[PDB]
Amino acid sequence: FDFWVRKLLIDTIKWECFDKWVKQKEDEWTNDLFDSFFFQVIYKFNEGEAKWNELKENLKKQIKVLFNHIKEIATI
Amino acid sequence: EVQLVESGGGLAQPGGSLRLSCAASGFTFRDHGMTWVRQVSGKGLEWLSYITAGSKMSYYSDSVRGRFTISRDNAKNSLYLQMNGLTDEDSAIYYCVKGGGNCPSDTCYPSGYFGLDVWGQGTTVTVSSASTKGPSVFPLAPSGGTAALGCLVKDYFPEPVTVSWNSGALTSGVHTFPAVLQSSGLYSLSSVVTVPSSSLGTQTYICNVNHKPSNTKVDKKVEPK
Amino acid sequence: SELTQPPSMSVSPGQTAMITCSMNKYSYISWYQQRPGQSPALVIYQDTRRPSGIPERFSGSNSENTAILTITGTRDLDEADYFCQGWDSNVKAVLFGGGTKLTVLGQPKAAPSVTLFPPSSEELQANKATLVCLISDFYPGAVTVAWKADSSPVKAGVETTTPSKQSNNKYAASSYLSLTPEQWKSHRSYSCQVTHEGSTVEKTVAPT
Ligand SMILES: [Zn+2]
Ligand SMILES: [Zn+2]
Ligand SMILES: [Zn+2]
Ligand SMILES: [Zn+2]
Ligand SMILES: [Zn+2]
Ligand SMILES: [Zn+2]
Repeated sequence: FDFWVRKLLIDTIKWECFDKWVKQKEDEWTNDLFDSFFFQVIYKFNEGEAKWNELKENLKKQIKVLFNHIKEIATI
Repeated sequence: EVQLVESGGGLAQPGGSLRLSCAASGFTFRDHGMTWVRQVSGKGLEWLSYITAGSKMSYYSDSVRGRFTISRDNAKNSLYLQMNGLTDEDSAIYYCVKGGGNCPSDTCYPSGYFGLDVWGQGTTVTVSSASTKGPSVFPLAPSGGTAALGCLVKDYFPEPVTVSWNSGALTSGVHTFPAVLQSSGLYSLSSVVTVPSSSLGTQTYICNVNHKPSNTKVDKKVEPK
Repeated sequence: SELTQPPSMSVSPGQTAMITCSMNKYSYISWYQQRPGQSPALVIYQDTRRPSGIPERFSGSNSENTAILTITGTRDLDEADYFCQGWDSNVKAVLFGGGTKLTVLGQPKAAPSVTLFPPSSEELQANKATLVCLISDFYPGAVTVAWKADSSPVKAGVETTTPSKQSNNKYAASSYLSLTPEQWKSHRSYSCQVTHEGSTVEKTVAPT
């Protein structure tokens, strides 16, 4: 299960044929947390650290919560 | 608790080679990444290399690329740096440092995200055409109050020497001074301890000197008068 | 790809210190403090977080390509070097800043403790003689040392360290006079004269 959040996080970044991806994971569904995935998500990723920073910025504002960023990703 | 202890420092020749080792203890050596950092005296920090937990990845600074090689053995809680081609710009204190965070599938690197969270006391490396020279240890003897007394550690190379008193059982009032570098190219330091006058006849005062580069270990007794 | 820090910065006690670290492209930034004679210690990581054990005065931030270490209520023990630290993804390499010597103003004058030792007899048996002048616990860290044979200045054979900062923010130094056992025996006394903040402490030894 730790494996699926990782792949959810990797792909949530690669985006930003997509409308299919949200539904699949939306269905598949049915702090220290994010720290644990930092290296795996961004491995060899160009500019990974700034990307991971945007991600944690949005996780900050929306005070399971990674899904709402995907609806906010799909705002544009 | 967590302990990083470096060894293998000492003297080398220009173009020559050295190998430092680090014994780790206090934490799961395999779970975490590892790294070497060096510091010339009175200057900044320079990062050298970093090795993933399963040894499958290695990062280097362009200053030590194809001259230094990092490695580790997880059986013995050990980290290694092989240095070849030593120049005088390589003389410094070398620190063994624990990478912060975790390391899944050899993906960790020394990121500002976790930083480097435990540093060792470090080991001194000196790269010179001069020869190891062991010190002469000389006693400095004292004249209702207290008395100063200590040891002169004279003419040695390279740094460092360490000084203790009564095998470490005496610590109160002890100053061990930074070494002078004389124009001959050798070092001297002194260590003095202030003690009660009424102890001179009945208490023994031994200063334990230790110059690891020349395998000198002197235990010299300071008598009064 | 360089982390740029100011070499030195001063602050009054209890005032707020702000060390800056500017960069070209974003990186996360850790901050290390090095106190005199000691290994670095990690003080801020992940731009804004402090490990357990780091007082809540230390805080960090990173925006618009500048990171800030902020110390509020700076004390005496905050006197240290501070280094920022990031990562360069495009050459895969750690970035360190040059370092910032943080100085805390208004520390009080401390006059030096001066101890003078004569040549040992061990060393005289080996046809050498060294006078050791040890100087500890003085602030600010600038002393002058002069040596006197009887009352004549000695210029050759003198090696003096530069002052060195101890744990308690004060300084230590040492001076050595090298001479032959003949010169030692042939004078009535020798003197170490330490000048600190205008005052001179003299210490004296004699072959007798
Ligand atoms: Zn799927
Ligand atoms: Zn986003
Ligand atoms: Zn651990
Ligand atoms: Zn050179
Ligand atoms: Zn003292
Ligand atoms: Zn004379």
